[PDB]
Amino acid sequence: GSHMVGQLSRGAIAAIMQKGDTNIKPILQVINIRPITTGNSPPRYRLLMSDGLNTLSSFMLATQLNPLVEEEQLSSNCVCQIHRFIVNTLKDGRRVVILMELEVLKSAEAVGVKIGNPVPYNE
Ligand SMILES: O=C(O)c1sc2cc(-n3c(S)nnc3-c3ccc(F)cc3)ccc2c1Cl
Ligand SMILES: O=C(O)c1sc2cc(-n3c(S)nnc3-c3ccc(F)cc3)ccc2c1Cl
Ligand SMILES: O=C(O)c1sc2cc(-n3c(S)nnc3-c3ccc(F)cc3)ccc2c1Cl
Ligand SMILES: O=C(O)c1sc2cc(-n3c(S)nnc3-c3ccc(F)cc3)ccc2c1Cl
Ligand SMILES: O=C(O)c1sc2cc(-n3c(S)nnc3-c3ccc(F)cc3)ccc2c1Cl
Repeated sequence: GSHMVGQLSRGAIAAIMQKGDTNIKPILQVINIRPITTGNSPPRYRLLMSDGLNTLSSFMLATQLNPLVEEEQLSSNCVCQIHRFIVNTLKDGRRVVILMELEVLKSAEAVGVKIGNPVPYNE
């Protein structure tokens, strides 16, 4: 429907990264998904997600959610509710938001476009 940016939890990315809020169940859009280099361990997917205001490229799917990408079209443009996530910090100090449970509210094909004009979140 109209006001597509109203579909997304504007400000949730800043809340996750600055406040470390994990109680929220924000609605985000997938902008892109790609594998990372994992050698002889399970494939792992990194996501560029949008909350309508910001994009952030430091999301990863928990391994348990891999089938959503492999089989069920979790893909660019879909709109998802994040039901459970955590944030982990790597040795270099960068943070990764690991999506543990998520629900696709609208398929990529039902949305079809990057909603709004989100800009990259800076650290
Ligand atoms: O394929 C490649 O050669 C590389 S080198 C490479 C280096 C990083 N990287 C960054 S940034 N900061 N620290 C590291 C790093 C990663 C793994 C490691 F043990 C040591 C250091 C991250 C990914 C990556 C990849 Cl992928
Ligand atoms: O400074 C750089 O350019 C490089 S090149 C470079 C290459 C590696 N590296 C080698 S060798 N073999 N596997 C890896 C590796 C890359 C990414 C990763 F997740 C784990 C391991 C690890 C760190 C690194 C860094 Cl740091
Ligand atoms: O977004 C990120 O986390 C990273 S980590 C990261 C690490 C590298 N990197 C380093 S250091 N040394 N070699 C590489 C490298 C990794 C993969 C590749 F095919 C070619 C080169 C290059 C880009 C990049 C990016 Cl981009
Ligand atoms: O293959 C690749 O493109 C990459 S990029 C890449 C980046 C990292 N890395 C380091 S160090 N510190 N934070 C991260 C990082 C990992 C996933 C992510 F969402 C954001 C950041 C570790 C491995 C890796 C690999 Cl492997
Ligand atoms: O700095 C560190 O402690 C770590 S942890 C770490 C983990 C990975 N890695 C591989 S393989 N498969 N999935 C991941 C992974 C990366 C980031 C993350 F959130 C969770 C998992 C790749 C590089 C790296 C580095 Cl570099």
